[PDB]
Amino acid sequence: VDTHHTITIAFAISMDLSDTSFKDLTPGESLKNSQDYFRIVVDQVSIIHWVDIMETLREEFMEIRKDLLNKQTDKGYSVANGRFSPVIKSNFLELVNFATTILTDPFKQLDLRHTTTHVMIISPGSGLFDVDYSLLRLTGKKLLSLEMTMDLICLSKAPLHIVPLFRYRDFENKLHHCVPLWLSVFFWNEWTPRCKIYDLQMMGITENELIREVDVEYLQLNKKVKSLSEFMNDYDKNAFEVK
Amino acid sequence: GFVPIHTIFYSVFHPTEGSKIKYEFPPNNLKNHGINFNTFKNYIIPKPILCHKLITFKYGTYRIVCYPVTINSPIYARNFFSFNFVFVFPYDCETSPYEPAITRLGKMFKVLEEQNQLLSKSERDPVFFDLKVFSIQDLLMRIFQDLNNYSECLIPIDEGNAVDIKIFPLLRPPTTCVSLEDVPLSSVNLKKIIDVNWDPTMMSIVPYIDGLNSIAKISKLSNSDPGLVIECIRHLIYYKCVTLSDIFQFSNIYAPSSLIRNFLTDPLMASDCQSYVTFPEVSKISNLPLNKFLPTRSCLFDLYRSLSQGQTLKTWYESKYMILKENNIDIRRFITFGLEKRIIYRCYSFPVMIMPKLSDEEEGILEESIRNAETFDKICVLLSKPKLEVESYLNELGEFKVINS
Amino acid sequence: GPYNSPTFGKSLSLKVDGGFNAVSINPSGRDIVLASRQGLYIIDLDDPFTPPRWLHHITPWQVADVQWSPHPAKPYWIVSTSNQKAIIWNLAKSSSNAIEFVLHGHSRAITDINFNPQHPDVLATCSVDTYVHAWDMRSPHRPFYSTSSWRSAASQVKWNYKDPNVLASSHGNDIFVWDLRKGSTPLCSLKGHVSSVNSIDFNRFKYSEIMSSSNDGTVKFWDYSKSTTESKRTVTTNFPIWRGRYLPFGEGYCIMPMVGGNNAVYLINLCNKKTKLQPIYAFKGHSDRVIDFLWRSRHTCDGDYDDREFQLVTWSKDCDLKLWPISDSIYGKVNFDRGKRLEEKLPDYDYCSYNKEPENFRRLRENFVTTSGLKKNKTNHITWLSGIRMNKIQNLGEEVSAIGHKFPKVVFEKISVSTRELCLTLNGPWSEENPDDYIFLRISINFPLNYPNKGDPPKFTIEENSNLTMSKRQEILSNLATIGQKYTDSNLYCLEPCIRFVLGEKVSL
Amino acid sequence: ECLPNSCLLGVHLVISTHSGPQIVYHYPPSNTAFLTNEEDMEVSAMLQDGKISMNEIFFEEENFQDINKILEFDNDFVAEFCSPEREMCNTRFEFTVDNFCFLGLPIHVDSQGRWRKSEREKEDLGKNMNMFHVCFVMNPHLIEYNKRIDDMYQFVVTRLSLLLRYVQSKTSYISSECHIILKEKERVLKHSKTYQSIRGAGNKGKYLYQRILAKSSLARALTECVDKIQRNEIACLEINDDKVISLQIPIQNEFEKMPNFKLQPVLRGSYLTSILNMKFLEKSSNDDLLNYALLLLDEPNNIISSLETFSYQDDIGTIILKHLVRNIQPNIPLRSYRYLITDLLDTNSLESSILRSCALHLMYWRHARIVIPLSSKYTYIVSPLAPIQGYTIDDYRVPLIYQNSMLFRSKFPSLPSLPIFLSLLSTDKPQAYSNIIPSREHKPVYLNALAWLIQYGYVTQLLTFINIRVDKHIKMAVDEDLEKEFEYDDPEMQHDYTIILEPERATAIEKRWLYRCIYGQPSDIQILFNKLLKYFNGKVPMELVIIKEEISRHDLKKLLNALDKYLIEIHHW
Repeated sequence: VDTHHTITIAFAISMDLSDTSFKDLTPGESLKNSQDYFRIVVDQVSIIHWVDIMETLREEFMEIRKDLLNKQTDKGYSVANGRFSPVIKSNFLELVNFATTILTDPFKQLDLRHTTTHVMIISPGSGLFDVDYSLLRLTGKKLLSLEMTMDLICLSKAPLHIVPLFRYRDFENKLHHCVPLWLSVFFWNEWTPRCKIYDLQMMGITENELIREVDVEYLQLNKKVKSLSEFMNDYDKNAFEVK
Repeated sequence: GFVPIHTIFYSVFHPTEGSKIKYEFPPNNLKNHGINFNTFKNYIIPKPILCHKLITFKYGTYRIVCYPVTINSPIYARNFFSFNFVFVFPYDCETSPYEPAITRLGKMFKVLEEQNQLLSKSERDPVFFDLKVFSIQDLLMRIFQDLNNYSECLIPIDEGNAVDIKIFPLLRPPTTCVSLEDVPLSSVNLKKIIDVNWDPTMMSIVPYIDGLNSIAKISKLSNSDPGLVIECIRHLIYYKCVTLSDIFQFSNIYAPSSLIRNFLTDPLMASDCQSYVTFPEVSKISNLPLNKFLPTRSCLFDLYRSLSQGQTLKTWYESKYMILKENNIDIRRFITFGLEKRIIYRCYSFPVMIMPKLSDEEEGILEESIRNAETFDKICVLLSKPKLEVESYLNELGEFKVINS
Repeated sequence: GPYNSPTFGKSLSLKVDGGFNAVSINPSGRDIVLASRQGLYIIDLDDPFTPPRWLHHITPWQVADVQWSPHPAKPYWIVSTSNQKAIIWNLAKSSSNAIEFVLHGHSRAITDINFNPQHPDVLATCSVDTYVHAWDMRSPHRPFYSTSSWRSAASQVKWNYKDPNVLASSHGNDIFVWDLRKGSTPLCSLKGHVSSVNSIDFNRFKYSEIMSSSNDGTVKFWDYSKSTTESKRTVTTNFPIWRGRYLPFGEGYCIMPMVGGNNAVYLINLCNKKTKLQPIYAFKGHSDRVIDFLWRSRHTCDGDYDDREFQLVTWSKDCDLKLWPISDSIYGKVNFDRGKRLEEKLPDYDYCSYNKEPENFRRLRENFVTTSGLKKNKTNHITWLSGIRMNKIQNLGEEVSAIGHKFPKVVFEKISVSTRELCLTLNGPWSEENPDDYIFLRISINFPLNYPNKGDPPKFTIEENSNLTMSKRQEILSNLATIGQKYTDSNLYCLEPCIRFVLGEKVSL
Repeated sequence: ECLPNSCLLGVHLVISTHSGPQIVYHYPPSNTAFLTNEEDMEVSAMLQDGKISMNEIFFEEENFQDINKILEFDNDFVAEFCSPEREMCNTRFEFTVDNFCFLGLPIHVDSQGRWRKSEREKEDLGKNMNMFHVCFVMNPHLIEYNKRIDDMYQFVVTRLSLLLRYVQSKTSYISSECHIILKEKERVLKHSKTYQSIRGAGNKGKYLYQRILAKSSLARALTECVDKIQRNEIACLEINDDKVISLQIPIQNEFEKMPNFKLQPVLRGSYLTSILNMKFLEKSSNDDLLNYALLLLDEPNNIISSLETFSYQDDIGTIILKHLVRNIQPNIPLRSYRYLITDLLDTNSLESSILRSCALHLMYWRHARIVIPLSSKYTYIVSPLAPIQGYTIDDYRVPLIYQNSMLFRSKFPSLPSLPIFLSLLSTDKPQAYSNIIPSREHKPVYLNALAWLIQYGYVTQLLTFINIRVDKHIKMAVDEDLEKEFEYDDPEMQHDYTIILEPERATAIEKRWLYRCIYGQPSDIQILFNKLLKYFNGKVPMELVIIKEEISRHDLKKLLNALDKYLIEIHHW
């Protein structure tokens, strides 16, 4: 199209300091102990140097595990400790409200050759996020007052639920699902599996510990049945009722 | 299983000496095995109608897979640069899992060649260029050896590019004939497989899977639409974890199958059958009268073969009730073990045509179910009523007969 | 003990079909484990004619490496790779439930596994995801040491024989030397190669000597205490080297190629100097490429002298597991001598056979179904016996394979070459009432110690049948005894004419 | 997937003259979107007569593409890359581009002008052509590539291409057919002003293909092959006006293990019987086929009409086969049908071999499934795979039960309808079929009805498998006999039951058990047990035992009733 855009690519990483496994995380609850890093790969640079931009980007992705997973120790060495947070528990609202900082002041220094301030978030999830309630309220109230369009593009397949989906907890600890009206979700690309079961895709659980432990429940008496004919008639009579 | 690669070679279009094998691992493998790069050279470096496509053909006993790439720019001589990373397999295998890896490798190297000319400048020959305006061999060796040994590779080729390949098996898509009257089992423990990335519906379906809950019951219990439950069950079938089964009643027509001899020829089937079908204690259900210490394997085999095509479970249980009381046998577990091992099956009941005032929607879905010859199970599920009420409603609607198939 | 083994010092070639990409040896010297995508095969070396024990684990991806546990108190532990996880098997359990616990580290395929030679309960696994992890078998939940190169997939991890907390890793063309006390910052990164590093090894007696092979035919020897860069020695061959390991005896090293060469292992004496490869002995054979080589040891129990004899076990792509004896000339050309005094007594291992299947409200005792008829006729036994080549007809196993192949209608009930017991069934025209009809028999055969060497024939015992009379039984036994007595005078093998005669096809004299 | 689906899209006839490769005829001119997801005297005469069979959805306006384009490829490029070199000819040409398998067996001339080793433009093209190729375009799914491509090459492409090579070698046919196709294309595009007046590209292509098929003979063969392999039918192709080739892809509609139709779909009405036709074809590469009876899958006149297309002229095969079809019944063994061979031609006799070949031919080409010789004394149940639900055989608007009931009333209007008939056989316990027949005046017609049911897969046969059991008394008795050569209580509810799985494959003590089981019965029971002990393994049906060993059914009843407490009955199909 022969455009003259001005790109600014920036990573945004959340590290989970706690040692608890990801399977033991309640849905709708944000990570308690977490650290937020930001790494700006390229500043305001026009797309005509795009090859160089992409070169930089590739290097900055291949040297992002060493910069974070290794930590400096005062004893005299490094420690390979630390784990990236998953997308569901990631700091998506913190990314959004970190992006809404270059446009906060209306009387900023003027870009005399560019006009719009479009923002794209590239996520490896499927539009499912766990957020805090107050942060969501503040994020919505801020985004309803500044000139930004946020196009979240997901690199995974479109899920069965509606996107974008935010799961949160109220003050009485009840799960609530909301779809924000300030985010536009795009997906980057018989039968296609739209649900993610990671442990069964990569065979991460072996044969002997994958066996079933809870079988069919034993039959029970109702304390009002006298004969086996009565029990059979009662089971056929209540075979289709839902409690 | 995954087929090992036989020969991997990198082919390039030289503007003077033509298409040729620039590099090849193992060395002198094609000439030793009889493969000649003068018969299929027009498919490896094709005219730009077959380019950017996954050309897979057969040469003798070797299946050859390739993704030829042609780049059009005035920088290269003759306005084109053509290459191909060609993999050779034995014919008698399945080259399905390696095809996306070859396609993605070709696409990645095309992107790199368009970006910074990583493959054109590696030849160290200015004849490839207009002239008016990293080792490939080691990479091929690493790809060949790592894909033969580990089925994975993380081979670095530059400061920011790496050949990153994992080979996944191909799985059959699941059935589409899953309905509301089919109960799901679970051959795997679904509690320990749940992680943070699951679908929200598939989290809720998991607690209500115990071999006795119907899909409509799961949908109403977990507050879910039946369609998404159907899709989630299909996804679980896709990974070979969940297998469907029938709703257990006391009016069913269970019958022996052709695999009842597996209860004798399998050394580990009857021993688990003794422990499975027994109540943990002396249950009270084994003490109710008909009207008012583990079981022997011969007893269980005699009880399996006592079923017949027309003897409902009520009649069989009231015809054999001293045996199921002295031996302390749970009849539902007794039936479910036979259905799980495919030694007995269910003869479905079909109401083919020849009370409280139900509403208009119920009578509409009743007529729609009767017109489609649906079973008693689906009508009972949809109307949320047992078999007797459905039979009375149908007899009020018209004369009909029951087929036990 | 080890000294009554009939397969030590004699060249024997197995045939294990199934595509096995990993082999390991019991330090006791009796069992060999082979890893495939379907699980593990365990093979007794002393009695190769027994079918291998199969432990089931189906994975789509190819297994990388398998390692026996060198802890002498736990000789039933085998560590095998299953893509991203490691399985510690237990041979004392059942064949279908042999998995004890699984190391669930890493995120991608495990590449190599090594045991610490000083602390035999400490493990190191290097994986494709750049991670080298150290595990403890006492608490196998998490790794107690994690390190990475952050650039390239690992290829091997090895421990230092002298320093218990020094381990080397190979990543691409660069080898790092990690120390457990420091962690994540190497002691030294040896950078002198051009192509990728395939194997890494440590000198058994030297403290800081490291050998690496490479794809460009460069075997480089470092003494990293002097200088990290360069190399103490460089040897150039005409082929890429896949596995290069130090000799356990004397001063020398054995290398083998992935492609090229003659698909043979070359043994080179060791008694900045770029030179060419000058092997002493090459293990010629193995028409396809060699997957791995292992060393089988044999020494006295309580002796204080170094009188151990060494054998080589090569597993190759042609589905052949060959045993190479080592002659005394190799013991002389390499600087190996029987030490008069040993500083430390060699470890002693239990010489058990982990091949036979272990024996494993209240149920009532009954016989639900007869074992006969439920049996599977052993047609895999004949195929296994066809693939064993000790040193026309050579031994009892080849004879059993030949009689199995020549007569597909003779069902074998029990085959035991080691105990010389052969129970086989056939249908024969041996009815006094109707000669045309066939009678089912269950003939059992006992062979002596020296079966074809002397005039002693087999002792045939036929189970009683109501269809078989005493006169017919006496006639059959007398004729079989006559055939065995006459046919062992020429020291030939009398099991083809005996079974042919009992089948009634012809008569031999 | 047991559901039949020959994933075919089209055929090309690519010849290689010395002037370059070219495409002579490709039948479906539709685009990728539809496929993946004296002027008219002879033409109208052949169309009304039925010699021009050609589909019409391929020539609709929304489903038409130009003749010069095949699946976004030009004819010149397709003719180029479907024409291999000499080293890649005379063998398989499995070529895949992107979800498109170009499959065929190219036939190339040797070093000499020989095609095989033991108007003047027509002879010029015959002497100038060096290769011809019949290329089928397939789109199988990625999980079923190695099955669909292999069966298509094994059953359709190989035989067709070999017959084409033979007919080209003897009397040049592909040369002549290609020449007349090209001449008719030239006469239609540049002449025959009726073509110009036709409005619409699709109708123009339909007229061109109609004229080509009216003039050519190979074009009709390729069109019929594409149209009938797609329909999963037997394609009979006329070649050289003297030979016929019958091509089919086999349909798996026979099952024994009751496949899980909830997960892996099965053709509705599949014959779920332990007696399978395929076990005789595989043994054609014990049990004799003459013992069984053939059940026709259609009316005999329709079978004769279909058998009139298997031979251009009436040879001896279609005389014997036609006379056998006209005089067959599914209630008599085939051994009794030797006389039909005996009168029509002048143990191990050639009549039995001819009858075996005819039965194999009938049961291979979807005409007559072989079954047990149906009688009124057998037990018949409703198969679980009964064609009840579904609007067609492979649906997965009236269900199959009511359609087949309409056919049943039309064919049998003097007896109760199909729902009543099936409910009388399924609701009660499975007993003999004769308990439904009210009178001997209705015995034959109901037998026909029974055959109809087994023709449609509604009703299968419940066979009996006898297993042998030994209690503790026989064990103590043989222990006492072995002595001739707790203890305080006697619980009568416990028996140490042992099932002899293989009576023939038994040891000495187990044979002692089985022989002590009969110690006390008369001579007839002893002879019947000693002749039928080896068949009590739970896998041999007793009906086949009765047929093979020539024993009475009442004798089997006596043997089963006498040994009541040691014989296990297993009743399944």
